[PDB]
Amino acid sequence: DVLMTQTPLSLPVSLGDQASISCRSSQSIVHSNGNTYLEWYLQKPGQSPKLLIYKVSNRFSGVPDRFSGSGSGTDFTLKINRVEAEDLGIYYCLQGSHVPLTFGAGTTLELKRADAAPTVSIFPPSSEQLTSGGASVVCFLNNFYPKDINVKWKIDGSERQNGVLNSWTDQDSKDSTYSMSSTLTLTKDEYERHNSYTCEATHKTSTSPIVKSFNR
Amino acid sequence: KVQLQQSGAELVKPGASVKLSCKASGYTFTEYFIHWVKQRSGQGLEWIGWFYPGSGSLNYNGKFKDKATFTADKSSSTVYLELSRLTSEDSAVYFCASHAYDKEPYWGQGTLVTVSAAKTTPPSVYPLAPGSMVTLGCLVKGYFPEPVTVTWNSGSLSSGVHTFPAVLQSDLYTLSSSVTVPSSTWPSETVTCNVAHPASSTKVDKKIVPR
Ligand SMILES: CCCCC[C@H](O)/C=C/[C@@H]1[C@@H](C/C=C\CCCC(=O)O)[C@H](Cl)C[C@H]1O
Repeated sequence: DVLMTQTPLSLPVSLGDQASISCRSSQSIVHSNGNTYLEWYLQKPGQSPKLLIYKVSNRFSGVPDRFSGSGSGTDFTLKINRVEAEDLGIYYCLQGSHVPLTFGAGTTLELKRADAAPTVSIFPPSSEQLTSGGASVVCFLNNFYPKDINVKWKIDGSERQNGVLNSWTDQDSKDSTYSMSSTLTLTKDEYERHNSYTCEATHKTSTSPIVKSFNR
Repeated sequence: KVQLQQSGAELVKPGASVKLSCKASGYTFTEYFIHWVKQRSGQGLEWIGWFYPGSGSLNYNGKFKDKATFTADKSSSTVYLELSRLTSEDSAVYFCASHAYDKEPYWGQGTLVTVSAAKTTPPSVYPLAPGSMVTLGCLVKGYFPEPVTVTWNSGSLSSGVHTFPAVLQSDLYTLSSSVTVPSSTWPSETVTCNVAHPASSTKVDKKIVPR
């Protein structure tokens, strides 16, 4: 199959910036009929992808003229002349010249802001959940930037992997940060047989993790 | 105007099949291609195949040959995607797209497919109280289906709130919501999470009290 390689994976931009993003195909995508079916899409959360550019360089009807596409052969580029807030989202390229049709993996345009360490908070199981026989330990890693982050759970000094579920917010509309929630679920029995519970946040803003803990 | 109307969200039992529809208008039905595209939550776009109602011609991405079947009903300008023997990996949004040969495509709004054996179940809501600012939370566990609506203090507390996307575990959804307030406001004032679940027609409150 034709491999579509998009770069960069993510692009932080400020409003008014020039943006340029690239799509390279693993082989030529000139169709036998002479056309190059290369398209660019912008997708926002919860919406269908919206067509921006078709046949390499043609703007789809209604698309702002700040968007432009170019390229030839295996080498394609989408440019935005002065980014606006509605341009933030994920951009995909698509080749329609050789079946199976194939998409790039996406380039995320996100809003740039100052790097920020997460605010980390840990919560032991509620007595209500315990009475019901369950035990969830919740860790919030809030308002950090950039979006990449890692969480590690420790029970009595030992790393725990099973029973951990994570969830991430989209970039915050007001402060441009990201947040993450991590939940460690246990049976009530196992939870009462240990003492210290620890969630560790590793983020680029520091060399050492931010560590939060409690004891039963 | 070219328009594609896709069928509503589907809740599908594991192992069962489901048939999604895309109903077209605004053009000569037999002269446009229909494509289907899959998108798993938080992931990229995958092409499933193309179908040309005007001849019955089709092509599947080999990755989907044992999973997807295209058919059409010309008498209603509808094309169908049937997905067989659903697994967790089949949970996704499915888009249809239509175009004439050498012309730009029009996309439908997508159909969400969720695989679970669960029946309608209201959430259990648990307070998250800590062991200049303070962070509180609510854990919303074991409900089906999506969505729930979480508010704090009946909506009067909206800033500093993060409600996280739900995750499906053992066929039921769990999510958490955090709120951050000045320490001068809690516990001296009431902070309550409210959780509405339309499918079960329930709404419950949980006041956050110190441990
Ligand atoms: C989600 C995909 C949307 C469509 C992508 C692109 O716009 C379509 C490209 C088409 C190309 C690929 C699509 C279908 C193959 C049909 C071959 C046939 O006519 O037998 C054909 Cl060759 C012409 C061109 O219009």
